[PDB]
Amino acid sequence: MIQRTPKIQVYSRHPAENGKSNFLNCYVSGFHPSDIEVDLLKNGERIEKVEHSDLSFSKDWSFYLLYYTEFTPTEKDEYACRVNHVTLSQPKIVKWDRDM
Amino acid sequence: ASLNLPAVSW
Amino acid sequence: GSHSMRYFYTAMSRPGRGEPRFIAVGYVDDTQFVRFDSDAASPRMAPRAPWIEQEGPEYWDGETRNMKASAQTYRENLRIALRYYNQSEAGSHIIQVMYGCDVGPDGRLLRGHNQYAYDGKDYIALNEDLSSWTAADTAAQITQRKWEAARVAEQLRAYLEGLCVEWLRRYLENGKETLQRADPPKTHVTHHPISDHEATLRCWALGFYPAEITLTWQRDGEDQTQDTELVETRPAGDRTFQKWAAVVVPSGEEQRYTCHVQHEGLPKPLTLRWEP
Repeated sequence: MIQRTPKIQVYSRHPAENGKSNFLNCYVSGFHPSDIEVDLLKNGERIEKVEHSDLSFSKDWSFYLLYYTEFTPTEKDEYACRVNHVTLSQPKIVKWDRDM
Repeated sequence: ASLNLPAVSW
Repeated sequence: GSHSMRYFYTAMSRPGRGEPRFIAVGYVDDTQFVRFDSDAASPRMAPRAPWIEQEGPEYWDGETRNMKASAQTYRENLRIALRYYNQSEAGSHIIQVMYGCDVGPDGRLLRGHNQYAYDGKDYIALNEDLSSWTAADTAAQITQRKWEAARVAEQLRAYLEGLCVEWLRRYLENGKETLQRADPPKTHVTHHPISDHEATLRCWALGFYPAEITLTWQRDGEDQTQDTELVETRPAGDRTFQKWAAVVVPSGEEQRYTCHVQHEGLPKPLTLRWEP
């Protein structure tokens, strides 16, 4: 069957300011079929109770979802998104980079 | 409001 | 400006793990306003925007009944598609449906839409005339013949020209504070050296609604399409969207580059440069 691997972007809702509460977002898009596993990570560990948008799709039929959680960034803490999909042999980890 | 299309199958 | 309403259905089989999941979402422009999920503890059409909440119980009960009926129909369509493609009962498959209407500033119909996919590929589509079909393959031609015999296109046309436009107009009025407000992008350019020889210029657009936007880099007034990295427009989670465009430039040539931003919320396009 023809399958499509996810694009992944990790970013904040607002420009990051250390000590200021924000939302961390992992946007997955362009994938098919729709089953996908997405975790948000803080210092390598899974954040609990992450929420996500309702499944929808683009004009080319590929799916997209936004995973998000409230967070307060600091200098020390590292954040990332970890994604698995049938098209991926291993999970893909994308690090949060404030300038991206 | 959504489309109501009764008794239409592929 | 112009506006659209869309409903999107996804039906996903999962042999050995119960009946197929059916998820429906509705949008006006880039604002989701309803959802239904057959896997919810208590499936119902549920609000996802403030301005739909005022619809009464008859609305919500009618939408829920329609979604439950659609879920049953699409479970059957998944079984039919297996037959049409000579496929085994062991695999998981997906049907997707889209439909809706586009209206202009006057609220008049510009065009209607109704398309179907199987396993992420076009299956059948209603033509712009709202009266004939285009089938992608010999399986979909079987559906086409059935739908021609049953005059299904006439029912789609009646909805798309009638209730679809009338409900869209109502939603646009009830939600006018947000649906009829464009939020312009907040823009800036960043500069990051890559080496002694080159640097990245990144042009940012944040906080904009609706999602449609054009960000372009020019060098000496010429678009740099092939040398620009453009990320997909992405949701911020507060209704607004974000996008950036980047170019790698020779050190010392930064002022030859200009970023151009077009968005419905801007009375005139913006031109930006790196401000060191």
